[PDB]
Amino acid sequence: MAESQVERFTFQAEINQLMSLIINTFYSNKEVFLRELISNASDALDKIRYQSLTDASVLESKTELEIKIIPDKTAKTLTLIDSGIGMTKTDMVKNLGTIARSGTKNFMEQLQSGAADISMIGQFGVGFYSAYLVADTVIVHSKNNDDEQYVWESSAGGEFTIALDHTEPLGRGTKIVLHMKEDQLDYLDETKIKNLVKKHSEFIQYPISLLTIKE
Ligand SMILES: Nc1ncnc2c1ncn2[C@@H]1O[C@H](COP(=O)(O)OP(=O)(O)O)[C@@H](O)[C@H]1O
Ligand SMILES: [Mg+2]
Repeated sequence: MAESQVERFTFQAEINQLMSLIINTFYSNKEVFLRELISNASDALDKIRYQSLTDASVLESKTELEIKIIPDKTAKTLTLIDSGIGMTKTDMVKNLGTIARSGTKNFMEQLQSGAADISMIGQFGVGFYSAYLVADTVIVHSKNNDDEQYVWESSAGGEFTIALDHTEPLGRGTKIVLHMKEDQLDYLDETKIKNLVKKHSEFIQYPISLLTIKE
């Protein structure tokens, strides 16, 4: 018998509204989700890299600074792994849903007005939630040097959970798993995802490994 303590949290009200808007509205082009995933990974990698300039020991948990992308058609998942800074449990609580972001309301208003489209979500400090354009459930595993490995999970509906993660140790960094919506499984096609990764990684200064899994 396995035992696990799970803590349940409620999304900040405006973040809840945004997630509802992202999930319950048709958007023609949803490619932004991948740009946001890679962007976040690159930012996380920059953070640990600059920390290592002033403190070399911070890299001992995992020497390589890299991104891995794994489309898994059988599992119906897209996974992105980075060896960036990672998030502590409290980092996840704060950054992944409970704290208000000042861009949230203004983004929603601009979406409704036509002043902004969904592709601009990253400019408003809420890029993470673009994952729900293509995924029903998002799982975020993370390991920061300061904490144990934790896993954040949400299928929206106003709540998320966080628990200690006893799955494969990351060493350091973040593994985000998108459980893809049936109508968005095209994003797992080998050539399509290859192309999109190349397109959305032109300025990314870390190696990217694209691993196509077949069963
Ligand atoms: N791969 C990751 N590694 C570390 N932290 C992350 C990662 N992805 C997201 N985060 C955290 O979640 C926050 C929200 O990301 P996002 O909504 O894209 O806003 P922004 O990138 O503008 O900060 C980030 O600022 C970061 O603190
Ligand atoms: Mg971001």
